[PDB]
Amino acid sequence: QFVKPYNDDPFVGNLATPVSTSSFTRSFLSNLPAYRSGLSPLLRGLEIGMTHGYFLVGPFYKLGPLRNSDVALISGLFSSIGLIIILAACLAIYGVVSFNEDDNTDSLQTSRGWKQFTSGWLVGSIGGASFAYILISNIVFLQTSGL
Amino acid sequence: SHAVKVYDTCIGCTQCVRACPCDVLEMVSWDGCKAGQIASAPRTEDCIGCKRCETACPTDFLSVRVYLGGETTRSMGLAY
Amino acid sequence: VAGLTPCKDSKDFQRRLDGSVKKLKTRLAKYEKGTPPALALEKQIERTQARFERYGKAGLLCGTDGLPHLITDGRWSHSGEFVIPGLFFLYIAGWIGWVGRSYVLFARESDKPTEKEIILDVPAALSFVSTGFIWPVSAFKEFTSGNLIADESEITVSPR
Amino acid sequence: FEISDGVEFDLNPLVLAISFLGWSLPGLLPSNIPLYGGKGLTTALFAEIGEHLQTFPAPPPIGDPFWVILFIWHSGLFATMIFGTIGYNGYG
Amino acid sequence: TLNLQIPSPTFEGSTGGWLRAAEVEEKYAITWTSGKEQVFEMPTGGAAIMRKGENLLYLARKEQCLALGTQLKTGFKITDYKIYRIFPSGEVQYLHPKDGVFPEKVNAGRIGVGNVSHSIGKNLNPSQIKFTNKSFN
Amino acid sequence: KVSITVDKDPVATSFEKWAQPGHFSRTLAKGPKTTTWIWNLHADAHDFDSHTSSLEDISRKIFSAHFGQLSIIFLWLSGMYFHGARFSNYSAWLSNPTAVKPSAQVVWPIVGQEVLNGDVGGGFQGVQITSGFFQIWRASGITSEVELYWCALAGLLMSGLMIFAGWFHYHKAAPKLEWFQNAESMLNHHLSGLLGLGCLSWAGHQIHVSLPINKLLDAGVAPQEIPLPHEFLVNRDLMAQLYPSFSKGLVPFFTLNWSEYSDFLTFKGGLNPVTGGLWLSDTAHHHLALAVLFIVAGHMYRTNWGIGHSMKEILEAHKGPFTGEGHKGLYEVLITSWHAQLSINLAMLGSLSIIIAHHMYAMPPYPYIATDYPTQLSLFTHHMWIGGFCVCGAAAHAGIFMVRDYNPAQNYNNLLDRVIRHRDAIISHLNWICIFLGFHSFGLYIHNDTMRALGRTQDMFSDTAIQLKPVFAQWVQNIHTVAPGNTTPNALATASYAFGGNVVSVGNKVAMMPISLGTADFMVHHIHAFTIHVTVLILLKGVLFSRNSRLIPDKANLGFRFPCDGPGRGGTCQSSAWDSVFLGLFWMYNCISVVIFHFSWKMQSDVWGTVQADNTVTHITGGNFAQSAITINGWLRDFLWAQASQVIQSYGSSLSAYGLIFLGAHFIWAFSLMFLFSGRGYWQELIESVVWAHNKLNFAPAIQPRALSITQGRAVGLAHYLLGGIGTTWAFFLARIISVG
Amino acid sequence: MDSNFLKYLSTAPVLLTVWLSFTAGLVIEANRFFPDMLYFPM
Ligand code: CLA
Ligand code: CLA
Ligand code: CLA
Ligand SMILES: CC1=CCCC(C)(C)[C@H]1/C=C/C(C)=C/C=C/C(C)=C/C=C/C=C(C)/C=C/C=C(C)/C=C/C1=C(C)CCCC1(C)C
Ligand SMILES: CC1=C(C/C=C(\C)CCC[C@H](C)CCC[C@H](C)CCCC(C)C)C(=O)c2ccccc2C1=O
Ligand code: SF4
Repeated sequence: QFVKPYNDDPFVGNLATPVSTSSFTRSFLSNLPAYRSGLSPLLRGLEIGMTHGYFLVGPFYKLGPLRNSDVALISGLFSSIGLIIILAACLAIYGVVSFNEDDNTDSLQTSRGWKQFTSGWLVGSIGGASFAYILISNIVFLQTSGL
Repeated sequence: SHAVKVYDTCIGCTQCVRACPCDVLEMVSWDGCKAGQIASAPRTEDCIGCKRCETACPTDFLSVRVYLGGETTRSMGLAY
Repeated sequence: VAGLTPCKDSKDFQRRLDGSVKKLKTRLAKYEKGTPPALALEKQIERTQARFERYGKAGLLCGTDGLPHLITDGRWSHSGEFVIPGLFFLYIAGWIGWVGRSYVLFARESDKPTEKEIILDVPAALSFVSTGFIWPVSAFKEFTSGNLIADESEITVSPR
Repeated sequence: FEISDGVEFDLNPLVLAISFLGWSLPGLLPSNIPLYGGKGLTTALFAEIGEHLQTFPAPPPIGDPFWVILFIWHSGLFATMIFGTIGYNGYG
Repeated sequence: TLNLQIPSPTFEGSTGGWLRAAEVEEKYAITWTSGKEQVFEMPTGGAAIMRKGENLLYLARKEQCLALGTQLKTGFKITDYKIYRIFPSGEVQYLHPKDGVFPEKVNAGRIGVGNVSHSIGKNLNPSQIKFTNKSFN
Repeated sequence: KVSITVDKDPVATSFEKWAQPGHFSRTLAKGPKTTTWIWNLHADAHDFDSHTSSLEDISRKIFSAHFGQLSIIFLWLSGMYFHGARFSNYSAWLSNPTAVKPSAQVVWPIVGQEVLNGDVGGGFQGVQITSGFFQIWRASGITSEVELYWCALAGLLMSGLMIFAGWFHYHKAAPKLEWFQNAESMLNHHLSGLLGLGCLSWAGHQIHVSLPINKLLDAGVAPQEIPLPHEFLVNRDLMAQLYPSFSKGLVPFFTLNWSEYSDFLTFKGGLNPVTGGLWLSDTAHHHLALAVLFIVAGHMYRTNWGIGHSMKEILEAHKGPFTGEGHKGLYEVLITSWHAQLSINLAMLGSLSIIIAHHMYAMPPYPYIATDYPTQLSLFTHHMWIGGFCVCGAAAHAGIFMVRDYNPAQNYNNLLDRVIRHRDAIISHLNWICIFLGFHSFGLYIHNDTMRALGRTQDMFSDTAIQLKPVFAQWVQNIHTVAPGNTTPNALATASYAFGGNVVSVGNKVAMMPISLGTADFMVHHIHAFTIHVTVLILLKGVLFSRNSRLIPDKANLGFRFPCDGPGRGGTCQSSAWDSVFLGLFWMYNCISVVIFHFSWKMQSDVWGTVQADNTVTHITGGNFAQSAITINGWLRDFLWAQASQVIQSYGSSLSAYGLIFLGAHFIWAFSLMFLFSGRGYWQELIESVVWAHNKLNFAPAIQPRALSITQGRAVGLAHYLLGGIGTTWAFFLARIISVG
Repeated sequence: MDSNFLKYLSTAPVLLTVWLSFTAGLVIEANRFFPDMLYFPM
């Protein structure tokens, strides 16, 4: 009753299940930046990087080698920036290797689309890491986790 | 792809053709054996290399041999 | 004497004997006299003493560690250490091999050799077992009559 | 609301309310055991919530009856919620 | 030729079906006529119900198609199964009963491919075919 | 209708087929053209499903094989009882259980092996035993070698009865398939009769024999002075002295005035202070309650009189929107396939063995078993191993059912079909969780090792550093500690003192004390989870992909146990459900080895020990576990290197046998790698050369020598691997614990 | 005795077990009556 063939195609390697094809799942996925409609590949990358650097700052800040030091937050931000640069390099090499120069009009599956996406991701990631750094440095709650 | 070859020791038993999970081997006409038929490998690009043909062969060393060569999607049996 | 000292006059050997006997006596001190444990430990002590005395009188050579060493070079003064035991082995092993080969041929010339090999014909097997006592002359007779070694052209071989 | 590709699901919150009441009202059954105090499961849970809200930032200590009461009450509540959804959607 | 309007054996769906490689490279199909509605085993996993009449099925591998065909031939007594290969261009090809008759029985018209005029013992040595274009046959 | 129907004289008892090996199989009856026939004979000896297509014949064979197994087990028990009666120091152990080491085996003085007859105690020297039979007998109330002789006689008589029953029910009166396919009747009778009446009879025995005898023994009365069980049975006054409620009679029972029996039927909990084991008065009530429960449970199913259930109806009624047809067809599957039943029963039996190991150490049930540390360790590890093997066998027979007895026509859109149809999701998710657990459980140990080796000891995952506290387990322990009087009001003590409480000490030695969980315990528990999950991954992946996969669409045709499908498709080695069982057995060995090592170290470091006059307990290793068990170096040094001293310095002692077995098990484990790392072609070519050597002397076997099949080589490698590893651990554990306990 | 039972006794594993048990007994009794013989006495 609840589990059915995917797209009414019994022979595709997929099943239509509540987790996979429910109304909430479809709405959530279609509203995420990777799928939302209208966003340029640059804006998708901007939102995703903003979201990702923000949470990247935390683990380094609270569990890095210099976590019991005065410079724990700055060290965490600088490690976040390093990891962001590494991942931006990963994105760039993936884009140059996977997508050939044919122009499909910035669909995020093109050379230009992926270049814009990785540029936006780098910018947004660095910005989000900086924003998290500012908030942690200025708010005691975030420095103590509520202690 | 893999190179499948047949030799004159073939007796036309056809078990090599019947054992192939793909359709790589077929029986053709011949005069060198009592059965009057010999195995042939026209669709060698579909061969996977399982050597089931080799297993289903009754002649002292095989009349059919599979030499594993370059690998492709079909040879590797990759459904993805 | 070759490079070592006789074991009958070695302080190390005597010390090892004393240590073994003292261990056994310490184990015995905690058991009532005449009880099975006491009798067993006393018999162990007697066996240890007899073994050490016999090793001493055997002419065995003992090193600094206090343990007998074997001179397996061919010296006739130490034949009993490796050569005569080795001769006894070779005798028994050739017996076994000769009778096994004879039974293999016997089963080869049967109606069902495989059946004769999994379910044996123990009368014939015992016959061959008995035959095995003159295997050296029998084996040499087979060799000279040419029934032992097969020709190079009659043995299967892989291609080069 | 579609629970799957094309299957609709009501998702009635009155089922949730009914299951909550069905588990909680029996939970009022008092017991004089130290864990409950003298009260029932639901009342003990409310009392613990208030007591540990009065001391807000310090979690109920390990060994406090709060954790056991919470676990038992929520196990029963979830069981009743599953059963009530089953009844409303299959036997409804 | 292949008719893409043949119904399918009312399968309930599985995760063993074809994937993006089927849409990108190659997608095989098998068509067969059934005298009644039986239950058969999908080569990908699970049970399916074949229809009374013509049934068309899509798979990712020729081996899967031929395994299904062998199941039909042996388990059931269906031997009119035809196998095709479809490219994204839509260029359906015909493969299994290539000459309308199964390869296990000789048929006039076939040309021997890959046949050698000696036993395996007559193959040349790699030393003899080294730095040359000769073949070990 | 549930009724009895048998065939009379179906098979004639004759030795004709004893001389025809392979008679059961058509391919083997022909004869041994090669040595592979010899191995096939044994590999297919008990595969009754491949000998014939007759379910009736298979069921009859299984019934008679079960009778033979029961006869063998009864012979085993009679042997143990007879050895206890004749070659044991049981009387001395009864006189002073805390001073003399139990022993029931004696070796002959042939080549100096008499050293193995160590000074166990009580004027007796033999081989110390770690099976707990002495404690079993003490709990049962045995106080003489005469009673043990009678026990051995009863065991021998039952073995004879069982063998006769097997022969009779194969050759004289063989029940039919209709008789066999009575699931309702077979469960009613098992539950009520077998289990319920067994625990009822054991409760009666405990109430009339074990309880007073053990009461006097704990009071200190001599075993010779204690009266006899029939004296207790017939002298209600004598029993009314020890348990004053027997003067009341059975009127309280039949009037439901059950409180009158509180003296000998009590919910007390804890451990007997004198013996260190569970209260036998608690065990009697436990078994009586179990008898009531089982006899009630055995009245659930319909046999002949309308009242009852039908499992077919229950299963077919249980279905939901996520499962389509639900449990439809499972009743037919389980009453038509022995392999499905074997898989279920093996899985449950193995899990039961594991549960039994856990519960039998935290709540020592027998008198003077808790302070017999060798017995506790040996029993725990033994039952853990049996459980692991049973689970792997359950996987194997699930695969065998899937390949052989699975029919898609009868399984359409039911639970089995739906599992097969989404097997990819299950295996992918289990793969991800296995990788995640492996990382976050073993990379923690690697991190700790690296930090300790770099001197950053403050960056480790330790109680003195970043902490991983099992707060949930500690919370459960607190609950169980406080339950007596609060959530179990009528229980005087906690179920186990491991959860918390006071130390139980017998003979100035800890019987059971609280077990504290910290960071090391958190890590080792998550490693247990990792290993279990990986084992499940291997076994379940094999079972689900037994019939077909994207790689081999026709695998059921190849079978349940085939070597490969050739070097094609990139290589299809070990693709069958048999090879899945093979790898999963390797991983079960890994899992159980880690579990038993955890038990050994934790119990020697934080539970077991000697209690001083100060009331303080010094443990065997002394808290090594908390700060050493957090690094692989800590395990290598403080557990393996440290505790292997007892076994490697055992030469010249009564544990010299343990040292020799240590070395031999190492040898066998290494010898397995020859089969595991190698292939058949090399050995067949070597055999070709050896056969040339034999032919040069005009002789060679008519049964052509052949290298082991690929599957047989894998099986030999696995068997030797498991034997060597388990034997190494066996010698190590027994030597260490017998030296320090 | 039944000829089939005798053939079953003649089967390879039974004969191997009996023969090797006999050989083990021979060696064991030799070591029991003449123990600790590390050498041929000369
Ligand atoms: C108690 C001590 C002891 C024990 C337990 C063993 C055990 C063994 N020995 Mg023996 N051996 C011993 C003492 C011992 N040996 C001594 C003291 C010597 C020195 C003489 C030898 C010399 C010896 C040899 C030379 C050989 C063995 C072999 C063996 C193994 C196989 C035997 C066999 O299959 O027989 C059953 C018999 C047969 C299968 C028939 C064929 C093989 C025998 C040995 C032929 C005998 C006659 C032949 C003409 C001798 C020519 C020897 C020359 C080429 C050097 C077996 C593990 C064999 C081995 O390891 O093979 C790989 C082997 O060839 N042993
Ligand atoms: C071949 C495997 C094997 C071997 C060699 C042993 C060996 C041993 N077991 Mg056993 N055991 C095994 C498998 C095995 N077990 C399995 C698979 C289980 C799980 C069912 C058990 C459960 C078990 C228990 C619970 C106990 C032993 C004990 C023992 C030791 C004493 C032997 C004895 O006579 O106990 C006699 C056994 C008893 C007096 C206790 C019986 C109580 C159980 C609960 C009865 C269950 C019976 C029932 C019909 C089984 C089916 C249940 C199912 C339908 C759910 C000995 C080391 C005893 C021990 O450790 O003593 C110190 C012990 O108490 N074992
Ligand atoms: C209730 C228990 C039970 C039962 C009734 C069966 C029944 C069966 N199993 Mg088994 N199985 C079990 C438990 C059980 N299994 C367990 C626990 C496992 C996990 C290891 C397996 C794993 C398993 C597999 C993987 C397979 C079977 C197969 C079979 C079938 C044929 C077995 C055969 O011919 O053996 C005959 C007996 C032997 C071959 C002897 C094997 C013993 C080895 C060599 C080790 C013995 C060592 C011993 C303990 C001594 C060590 C000490 C040393 C010093 C000597 C049969 C239906 C086979 C099947 O169905 O194939 C189609 C099959 O492939 N089983
Ligand atoms: C799934 C689930 C279950 C239980 C409940 C629960 C809530 C936990 C839920 C999970 C929730 C989760 C995982 C939430 C995670 C939220 C995250 C990661 C939020 C991230 C927010 C990011 C933010 C603001 C970033 C702000 C960045 C800014 C301005 C950057 C500004 C800048 C940029 C981009 C470039 C130039 C410089 C400048 C101007 C500074
Ligand atoms: C060593 C080895 C061999 C050669 C080993 C063979 C042929 C075993 C033959 C051993 C004899 C016949 C057994 C009898 C002697 C033993 C000492 C007794 C113990 C065995 C019984 C208990 C069964 C293989 O054939 C092989 C095949 C496939 C993978 C790995 C291997 C492999 O590793
Ligand atoms: S099997 Fe070998 S012989 Fe028989 S047909 Fe195929 S090739 Fe010719």
